[PDB]
Amino acid sequence: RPGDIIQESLDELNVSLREFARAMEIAPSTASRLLTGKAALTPEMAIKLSVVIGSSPQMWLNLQNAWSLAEAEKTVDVSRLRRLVTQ
Ligand SMILES: [Mg+2]
Repeated sequence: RPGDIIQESLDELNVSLREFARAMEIAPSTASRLLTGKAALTPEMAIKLSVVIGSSPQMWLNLQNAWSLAEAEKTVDVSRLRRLVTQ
């Protein structure tokens, strides 16, 4: 999903993929992988997005985490895990 928000921000600016990659100082293919979600949004990328597009690094990272946590939540055996008690 983070890639969707990035592309939506770019559409509003009328900025193309190549112009985005150029400003981000990344290769075109890396930019595409980021926008399509084929490449996770790392801390360095979060920092770059904050400067180049806007908002804070955490905002971008949280979009990533929200998507990752949403996916992993149903794959974890939370049903059998228990809260630790004071020993
Ligand atoms: Mg690159």
